[PDB]
Amino acid sequence: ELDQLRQEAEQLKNQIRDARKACADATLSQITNNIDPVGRIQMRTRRTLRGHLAKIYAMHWGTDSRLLVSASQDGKLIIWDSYTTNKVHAIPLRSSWVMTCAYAPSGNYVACGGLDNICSIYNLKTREGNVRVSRELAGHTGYLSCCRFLDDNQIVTSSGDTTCALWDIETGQQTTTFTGHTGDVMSLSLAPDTRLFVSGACDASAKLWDVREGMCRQTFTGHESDINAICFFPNGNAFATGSDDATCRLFDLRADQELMTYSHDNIICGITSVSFSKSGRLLLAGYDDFNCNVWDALKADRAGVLAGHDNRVSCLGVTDDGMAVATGSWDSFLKIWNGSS
Amino acid sequence: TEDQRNEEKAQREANKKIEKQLQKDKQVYRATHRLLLLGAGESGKNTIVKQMSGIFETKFQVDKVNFHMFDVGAQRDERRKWIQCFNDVTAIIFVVASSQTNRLQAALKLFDSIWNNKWLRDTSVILFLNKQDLLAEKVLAGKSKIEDYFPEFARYTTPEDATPEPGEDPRVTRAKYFIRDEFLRISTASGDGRHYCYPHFTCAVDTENIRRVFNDCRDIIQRMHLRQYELL
Amino acid sequence: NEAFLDQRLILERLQVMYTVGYSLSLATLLLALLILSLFRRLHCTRNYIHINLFTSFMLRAAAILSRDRLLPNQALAACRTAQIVTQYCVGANYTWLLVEGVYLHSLLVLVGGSEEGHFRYYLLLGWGAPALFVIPWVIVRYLYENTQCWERNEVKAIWWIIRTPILMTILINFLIFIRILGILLSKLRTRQMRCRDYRLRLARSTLFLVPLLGVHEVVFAPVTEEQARGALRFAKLGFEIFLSSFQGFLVSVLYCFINKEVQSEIRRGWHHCRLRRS
Amino acid sequence: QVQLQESGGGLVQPGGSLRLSCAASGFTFSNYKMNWVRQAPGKGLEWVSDISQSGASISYTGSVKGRFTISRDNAKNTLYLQMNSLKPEDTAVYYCARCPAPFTRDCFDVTSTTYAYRGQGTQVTVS
Amino acid sequence: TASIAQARKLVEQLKMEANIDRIKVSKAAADLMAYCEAHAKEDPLLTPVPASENPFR
Repeated sequence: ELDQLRQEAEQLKNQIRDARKACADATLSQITNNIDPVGRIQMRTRRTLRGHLAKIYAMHWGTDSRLLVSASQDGKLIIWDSYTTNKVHAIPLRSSWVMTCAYAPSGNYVACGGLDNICSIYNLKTREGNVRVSRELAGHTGYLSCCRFLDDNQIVTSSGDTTCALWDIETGQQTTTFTGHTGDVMSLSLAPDTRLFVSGACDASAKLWDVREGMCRQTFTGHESDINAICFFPNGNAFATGSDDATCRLFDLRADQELMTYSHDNIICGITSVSFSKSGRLLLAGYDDFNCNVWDALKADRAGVLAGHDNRVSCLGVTDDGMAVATGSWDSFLKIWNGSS
Repeated sequence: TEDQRNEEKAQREANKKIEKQLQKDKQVYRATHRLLLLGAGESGKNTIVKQMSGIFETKFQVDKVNFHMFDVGAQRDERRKWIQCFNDVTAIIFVVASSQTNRLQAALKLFDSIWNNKWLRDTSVILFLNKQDLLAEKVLAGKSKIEDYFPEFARYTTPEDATPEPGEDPRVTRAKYFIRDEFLRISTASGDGRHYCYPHFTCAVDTENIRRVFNDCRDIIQRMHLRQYELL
Repeated sequence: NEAFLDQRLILERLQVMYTVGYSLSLATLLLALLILSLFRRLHCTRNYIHINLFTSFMLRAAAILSRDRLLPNQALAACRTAQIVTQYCVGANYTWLLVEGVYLHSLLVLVGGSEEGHFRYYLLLGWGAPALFVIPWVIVRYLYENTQCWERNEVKAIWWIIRTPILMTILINFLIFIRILGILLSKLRTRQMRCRDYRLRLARSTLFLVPLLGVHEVVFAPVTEEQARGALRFAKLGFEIFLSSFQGFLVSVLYCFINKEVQSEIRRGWHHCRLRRS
Repeated sequence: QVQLQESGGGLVQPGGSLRLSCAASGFTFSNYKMNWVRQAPGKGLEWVSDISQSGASISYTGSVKGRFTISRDNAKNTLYLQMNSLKPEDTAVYYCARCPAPFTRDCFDVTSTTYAYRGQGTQVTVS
Repeated sequence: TASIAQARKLVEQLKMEANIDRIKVSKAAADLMAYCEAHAKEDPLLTPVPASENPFR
């Protein structure tokens, strides 16, 4: 009985492969050959944020692209001011182990989660001027990998167990669950329109979910190892995925297959974080070889290198405005990079 | 303007207060000691926690030294992703049942993965080999477990340096030292990093495991400091 | 005579080697200060103690050179001030070595706490004990038996008043480093690695206790003008000065330069600068 | 994507011979440490063998040393297990797992109920 | 057994994802290039903004 099901699944997979091969008409690298190279990208560190006293796993930028919140294993959640280097808030966490944080689009709430298997939400705007846990979200079985505010009232959380959930803060109960993954759901990135989001798991595959209905639409099995980072292209019709192969790969939703690979021979370490520039021409990608890299998103030529971190680069962010690029690391230092002419 | 000056002054005052709090908490953070109690299945973790929803904490302090013991309870079996979270701890208390399938081989394959992880290679490991009595009656009962689950037990002799048992069975002490030697050969095969292993034989349920942990942590800290001063 | 020309030549050679050794000490010490105060990735109590030790060495190796250069009223006042500064800094060098030993022993032995707030006490001791042990000597030498600016101590009560605290501090350093070497020997014998690992103990002991052996330097600091008759006379005369210059140099080098963290950081900085330039 | 599919297996008398092969068609074979895993009908998963990136460091689970031989061929992207002198205790389901990351001598989660880079079953029975 | 349910869920997922239709990769690449060139001017990282209005100067 199971043999028939396995044969059917195999022949659907073969049909999908044949359809993708037939749809494969040209190559983005071939098309982009006749375009002017980006050139040398010189960016120097403008600010160093040196308040944390333990390694940083997460940072996030505000919508205004001025405030950034950073989390560390020492049970602190410090909210910086990038321009003046001052610290605005410092929230002592109940659990020392937090692997993620998220700054709400409204600027009112901040999320945080980790090995406690719960997501804590702090409302920064209080009458007494003190930050306190507004809500505790429990129901995930494994650790909490990533959490992104889809709104001020609903947050998507990707947990260690093979399950993503869409919550509702005003009531605290899950609204929709996203089952179908096989391994740890390491990362998660929302679409620009908050209509879709991709989740990169540890089974070397990525899915595309729609929050309103709640089922996967497409799958992208291009990689060959754990997927640690994921990021939508600014168009909202493509995304890049970092894995432990040291290769970023640009996928396309409409084409439903890869576009072009960002591998390099000199790179052996795994990819930890991935982000795009505002225009989508650049592709910053933090590595485990202590150095962040800048790629030409259309030609896969290394434009520049963001060397300067003592330990591995765990988190990488590009401002919504697009000016600066913050890179946290495991040496407990945040650095705000920028370019000058 | 004057308003922006007032805003900047308020921001500097808030920064000063937050920095004061951070400095005050830094001493506590640097004073406390973090341990990750990582047992390979049901090997005595319950009784070890007795004598001293995702993760657990047991704040026990000994000789004005504060200790954190983290027990990973509700996490999945997939350990390769959240174990990088614990490369800043001082030591990894590892618990092995020395008695479904062969548990000792699973313990060894977890131990060498922990040893050879590129982020955990700077972290020391402390071994507790529980179920000493269980191994004792298993050996005395003529049960074919070790002599056929490890073919190399036949050509093994108890080392001449260590024999502290008062009246225990020589076969039992040979089994104990064989298991300890297996873990020690795993530990000593690779000297890639700057970490050490402290194997212990947890037999009595008395308040001696806490003393062993305290002495091991003292040794770990002393080695780390002497290495940082390039003396060791 | 030919022999007398030989002593003249060897005295000239040892004097120029003395000057060269102090110049090298200044060069290496300034290198260390620039590295430690510019690199900024190494700012802890350990490196702060290292910086204070090296600036005490600044004081000593500059005051002694200035006094020797100005050695023959402006001249009398200059000589007196240079000699007072020299006494204060030769006290401060050993006091700061003692501060380092005390810090390492406390960091290695005291259980729990791991405090970093005693740097004020360490700094006060290091830069104040020599002042407290020098001011009575300068006051008594100004009030009684006031020589021109300085002279070899004609009274044991004048030699002791400035040498006794030095001997006390160096004895405490001997005891503390014996305790630290005992701990290190226990650590080495716990593993029983190899004979090279065993001899590493004696190597570290010697290379960290040479500044303790500086006692011979400070005891025979005031060298004469004319050397008496004999071979061991000029042999030692070269010996203490060569070992003192080498002592400043070896402190400067094998006290901070052999640090793996600073070596890795300077390699990282050089590689990053090379990549940025190219 | 990885698509690890094994061959061989079946019925054999005790003391007989059998050969198991592994087919990998989704990654670079020469970068990953490939190891075999077997699961008894009633017991849990049990690590049985492994092989290094090049084929230098080879280990066995005990009670199978000598009678089991593992070798890899990077040219054809195939992993083998030459297994000999079987006993009824050898009856199990054999899986051809793969360590999650390349160029790492450690790989954590291979003997787990829900691994992602291991193949399907390969029935082996002895009677 | 759970194997039957897992296989049925997997088959249903692949069927409902195969029901969709793709778009030419050449067209997708052309659209990506068009977006990149249209928004190239307003890229503070691609073209270094003069330090007069740079917030992080």
